[PDB]
Amino acid sequence: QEEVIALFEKCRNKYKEGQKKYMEIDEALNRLHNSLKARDQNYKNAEK
Amino acid sequence: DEEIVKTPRKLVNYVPLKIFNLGDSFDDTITTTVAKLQDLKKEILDSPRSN
Repeated sequence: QEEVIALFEKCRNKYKEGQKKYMEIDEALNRLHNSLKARDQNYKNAEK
Repeated sequence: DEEIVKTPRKLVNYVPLKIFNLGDSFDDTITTTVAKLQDLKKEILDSPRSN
């Protein structure tokens, strides 16, 4: 039972760190998407 | 019985001892850590999981 409860502790820690990474990557991806759209519009205007 | 009469004894000869009275076997500290882990995992169960 001690091994299994320690297994759950490490499982929950890995779960929380995975969600932290997932939020970080999703936030970065959304910011990059919006920035890319803005940069595309800016480049099209400048080229024209 | 022993020898011919009762064995000599000191006038007080208390010697309380009796540190343990039966039981023994399973230790209490290991299961104390077990119970602490039990309440800790219950507190974790209170915290949200999944979703």
